Amino acid sequence: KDSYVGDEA
Amino acid sequence: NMSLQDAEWYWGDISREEVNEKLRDTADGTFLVRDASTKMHGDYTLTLRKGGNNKLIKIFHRDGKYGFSDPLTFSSVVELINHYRNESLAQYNPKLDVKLLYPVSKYQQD
Repeated sequence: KDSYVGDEA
Repeated sequence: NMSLQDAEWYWGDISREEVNEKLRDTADGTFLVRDASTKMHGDYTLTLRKGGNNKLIKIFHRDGKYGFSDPLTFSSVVELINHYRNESLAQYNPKLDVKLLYPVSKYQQD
């Protein structure tokens, strides 16, 4: 899977 | 006078599907950078392999600096990448404890 990673939990 | 265009790991305007062709089946810490899906602000997108998946990390570009989150501290994309070769992305998100270990080079082997 391609997933953006955010900066919050 | 380093140019982003000469970076092994900078693949320009390729798509996420094209990135997946290059990152599928690779080890944790394999990575490359492409232009973001939209041109707004001239952002980039780092793609980093972790756990058999591709993790996309926006490289924000504002006021001539670059970074994954505010404050933007890097003067170029190359400087940013070089930092995270040595420091884990746990600095960006504590749950993303992976370094930029294996650049996927766009150059032929020659």
